[PDB]
Amino acid sequence: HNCFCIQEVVSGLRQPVGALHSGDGSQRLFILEKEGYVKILTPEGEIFKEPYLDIHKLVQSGIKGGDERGLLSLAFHPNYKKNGKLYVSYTTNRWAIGPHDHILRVVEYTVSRKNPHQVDLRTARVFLEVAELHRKHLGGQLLFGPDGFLYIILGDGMITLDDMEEMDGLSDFTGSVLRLDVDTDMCNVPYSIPRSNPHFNSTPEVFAHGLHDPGRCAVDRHNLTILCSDSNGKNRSSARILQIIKGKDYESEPSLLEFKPFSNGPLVGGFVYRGCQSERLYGSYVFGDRNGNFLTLQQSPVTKQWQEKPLCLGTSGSCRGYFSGHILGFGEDELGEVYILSSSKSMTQTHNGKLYKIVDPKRPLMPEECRATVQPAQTLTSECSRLCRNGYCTPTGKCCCSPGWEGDFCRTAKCEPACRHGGVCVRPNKCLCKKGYLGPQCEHHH
Ligand SMILES: [Zn+2]
Repeated sequence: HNCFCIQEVVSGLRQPVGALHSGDGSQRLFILEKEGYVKILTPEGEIFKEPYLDIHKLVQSGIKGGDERGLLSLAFHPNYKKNGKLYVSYTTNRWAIGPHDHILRVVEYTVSRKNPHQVDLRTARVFLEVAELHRKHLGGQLLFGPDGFLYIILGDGMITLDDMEEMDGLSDFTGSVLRLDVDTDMCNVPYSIPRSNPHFNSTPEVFAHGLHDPGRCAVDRHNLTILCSDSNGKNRSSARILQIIKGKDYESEPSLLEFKPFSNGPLVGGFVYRGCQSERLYGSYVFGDRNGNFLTLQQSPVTKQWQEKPLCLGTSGSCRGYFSGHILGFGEDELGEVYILSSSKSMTQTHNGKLYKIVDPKRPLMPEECRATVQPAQTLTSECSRLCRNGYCTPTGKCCCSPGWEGDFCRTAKCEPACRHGGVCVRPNKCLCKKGYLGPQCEHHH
């Protein structure tokens, strides 16, 4: 037979959202939970008791179901092994600059210099705040293409022309793919915009628009290709594709080409398999729906049209043709193997979300070629991590100072009118005076 195969990896999770890897050599797997947790799965199969990221108080994670309001996406820096930088997109509640139900946030975190299995929450750097009016069509998928730019895939938000021209506390960002350069040396702006962006100068972060209700978009690293499903509310069910070509400066927007290859209604999303266990699946675009029907989008090299071809599941040994509940998201190994994350109203009430791995029974679990050696995660050691006083330290390694600090790593304090009579500037605008010199700058004696 030619079916694939699913295997239970982990259970007892709370509403899983997705899972990814650190890219750091430790084959850690970080799994997202909707209430606002990122847990670590060890390559040997242990869930660490302490979460990697516990941010549940900051995130307004909606109850309902169909309610989309939780933690949305995580992305690791291509040089996290050096700089230890995360990017999280989540939904939060105090905004007073316009109308909202909530605001979709994009924040940068950094691992604890002391614990490689936990980030310290004090490192939060808000990158983007996107005012949202509705509790659907949110999106928020984060990803790094090659050349190292960060992509954010924001949905419709169900944002309509009425509310756009009604109030101004509304964002330009919804329904768009945004591409950013996090590798800034600037300290005035949290992120730089690459010169190869369309609207790089225009009187900007928007790389493409048109998106409505996208699932998890498939990402081909090969130039980059991102391919999205889209629900469009109750209006068909289409695929939209973005390709960037090979090193080209944009001044007008690339087309977000639409086509309609789907038939089995709404889809959760897809992935590009670049794993190792399955030879045949290599380089395939896979999309699954809520109930676990899988497809393949394949492109004719001749008549560049897209075609869907069903994939079957089937049991072979304890690796089974089915899984429990409904698919909520997808996952990937550092080795590139792919997972589905499931739950149900029955297994939500009990905290029983599952991680399931997809398997090719036609191949061995460890083909000779797929052998890799685990490189256990280490504590940050980079220059900026150890020296940069307080105030954020950018992914490039440049150390940005908080008000009233100066120097390469912000070690020297600033005294606006300088200290006198041999005083020492200890904190910003604080002088440590020698005995018998009083006042804010030690300017007095008698
Ligand atoms: Zn106005």
